[PDB]
Amino acid sequence: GKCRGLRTARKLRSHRRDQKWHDKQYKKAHLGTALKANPFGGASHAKGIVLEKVGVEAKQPNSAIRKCVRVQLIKNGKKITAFVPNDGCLNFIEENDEVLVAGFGRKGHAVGDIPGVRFKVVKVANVSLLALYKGKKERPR
Amino acid sequence: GSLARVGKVRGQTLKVAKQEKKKKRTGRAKRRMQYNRRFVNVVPTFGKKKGPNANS
Amino acid sequence: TVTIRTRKFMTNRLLQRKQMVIDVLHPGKATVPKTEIREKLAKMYKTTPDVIFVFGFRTHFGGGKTTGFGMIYDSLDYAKKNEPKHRLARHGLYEKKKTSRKQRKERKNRMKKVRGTAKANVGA
Amino acid sequence: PVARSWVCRKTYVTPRRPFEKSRLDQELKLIGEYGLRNKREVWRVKFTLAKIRKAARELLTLDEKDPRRLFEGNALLRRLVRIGVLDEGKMKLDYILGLKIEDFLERRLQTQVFKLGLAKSIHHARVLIRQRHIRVRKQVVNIPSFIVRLDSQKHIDFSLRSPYGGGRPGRVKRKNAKKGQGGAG
RNA sequence: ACGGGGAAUCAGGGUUCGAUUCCGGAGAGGGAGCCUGAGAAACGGCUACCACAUCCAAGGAAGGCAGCAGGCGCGCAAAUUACCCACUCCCGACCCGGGGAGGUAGUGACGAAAAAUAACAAUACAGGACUCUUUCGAGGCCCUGUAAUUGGAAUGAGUCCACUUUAAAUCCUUUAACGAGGAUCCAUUGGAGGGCAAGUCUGGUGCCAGCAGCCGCGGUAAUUCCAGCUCCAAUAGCGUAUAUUAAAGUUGCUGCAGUUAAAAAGCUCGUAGUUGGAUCUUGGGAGCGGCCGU
Repeated sequence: GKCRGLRTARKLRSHRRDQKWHDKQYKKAHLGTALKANPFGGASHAKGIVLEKVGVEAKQPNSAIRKCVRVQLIKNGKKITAFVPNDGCLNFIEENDEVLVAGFGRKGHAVGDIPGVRFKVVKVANVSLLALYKGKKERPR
Repeated sequence: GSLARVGKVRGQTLKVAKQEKKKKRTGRAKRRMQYNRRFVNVVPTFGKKKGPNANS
Repeated sequence: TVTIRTRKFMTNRLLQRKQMVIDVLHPGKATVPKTEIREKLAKMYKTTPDVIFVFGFRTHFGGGKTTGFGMIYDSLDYAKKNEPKHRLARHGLYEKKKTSRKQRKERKNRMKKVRGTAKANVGA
Repeated sequence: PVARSWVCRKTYVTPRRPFEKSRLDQELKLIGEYGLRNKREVWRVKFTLAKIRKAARELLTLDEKDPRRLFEGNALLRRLVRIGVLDEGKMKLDYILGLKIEDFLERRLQTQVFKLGLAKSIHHARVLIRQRHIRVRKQVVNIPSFIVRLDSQKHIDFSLRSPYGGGRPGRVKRKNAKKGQGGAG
């Protein structure tokens, strides 16, 4: 505190109330700009219909194809690149199918060697991608 | 890019059948030898603190 | 073997009832049912086994003890006055009606169609 | 608007660092040396002291010979004397923190089968208590986490429906009537 | 953004949260007007207009679940069209009356508390405080063992007559007879380079498929992939994703920073705001405490 005075609570609080917006985490959680631009819109998960598949190339020194999925959601009608999490599980996903899509961890950020792909697939039409990969449930059709 | 060789290495691991198992002791029954083996079964020998699975 | 000491005895005269917290001791057997206990204050406090309403045997962790309760009334002329109608069907001389709430709460209210006295052209 | 409780708390601390070798060393010694069921059983033993500590740290820091200090400071010196750890005449509000983790299992019924010399080993202070073959004053106890006070230690004895107390022989001696008295008639 | 009582986290300060059972207010699709009554601007009253919508014999009627179930739509997201006047206490003329209020059972891994899946005796086989002998080996009061040894013992899963329990019972419980040697009464969920507890094991892949929060790993020796094994962590739980708190002394009141890492207005003037020099009753008078405290 640059000012310490005994009657300076209406400058300590008002200055803190101003400089807290320069905190990039605070301003993100308290504006109506970040909250709306989130493809999910303040959701932990979202169902979406697969309308094409994209073999996204790995970002830097690792040369590999990160076989991802273009997904349009139900609640928004906005489009999302969705990473198919476990090994070669794109052959459990077919075009015009409802997939449950989550974030990955870094909270609306591109994680690892997938450039600009912010989301992952969890389920494919009320059978989990784990049970499909582990071999515990059959494809629901 | 190439959505053709998807799950290429999954299929071509020769399916070695899972060797059958006597179930591990559960609850407290796990934690009896786990007391004995760590502390009091062995004598502190010469050298570094070795690993449990350290198969050198 | 039901060694009963009638503990915490108190006479209420504005309900005319002799009440007590019977501390029960009966170790080894199952729970003491309501078939035998009214016959003990027929041989302890020497009143009728007919006007007394004995209940509330509360087991502790082990099951070799309860702590009981009963209320002596003056007569069978007082056996259905300071006693609600739930406990009076529990010794034979009273029975509740059978007509369920999905009839009764509807039977009085199905009659709500046509006006006045003679509403009984709907339900019997 | 229902007459339901909803009043429930946790019993064990959520350990801040997950893979301290020191935690996997020190708090695994609290299994075989004292016979416990899993790591959750080890973790609540501190939390009971964490309850004791949190106020006891502050029940010294009150005003000198203040009746709010001298009652509540002595309200815990009516408490922590009674469980039977600190001395009868040499009780003291300052020695309350001078008190470690197993001081509970020095007094608590989870160990008390082994303590007096009425067990076989350390693990034997679970399996008899798992089958409620003991009591505390004509009152059977199946839960080994009973807080035995100073007073009722000699009253730690056996049930009457117990083949390892003052009772009747049980089921497999009656199921040996299929093997032993099945071949004998 | 219903507010508060509160909640989560918490050295100390703080920070987020409170639609949710208690209290106060507000609303009954949207507004608006009113009758009645002590008390509604009431919608389990009415009258309209605006939207929605079931009859119609096509003239004309009837309607409000943000009461309880149950649909439909919505979504990541949330149960059965169970069971009553018994606590309460209120209403009624009033001890006799009546109340999906209050209130009991289902679906319930939202969660929280307890809690099984071997503790004991001795043959397997190794140790050491120990006697002996250089090591040997025997000897063994005090235990540490655990290996596809023998086992005995039990309370409690599953299946259960009944009652204490109940506005009817069911469930622990109180408890009978019946019900455990891979005690099939069978534990999975994740990682196994580093952070970070735990394999430089073997095949297969060969910058492919993938793993990986971050750092990174794979270029035909992969401790990271895809698998087998053994191990490690937690354990009836655990992995994951999002908001949020601590860590964050990376919002700094306590407690940051501004020569060069981000940063001092180019520079003074200046009004509120903020902060503002020293200075105004001093010592002894009067008893005791074990010169001087009170």
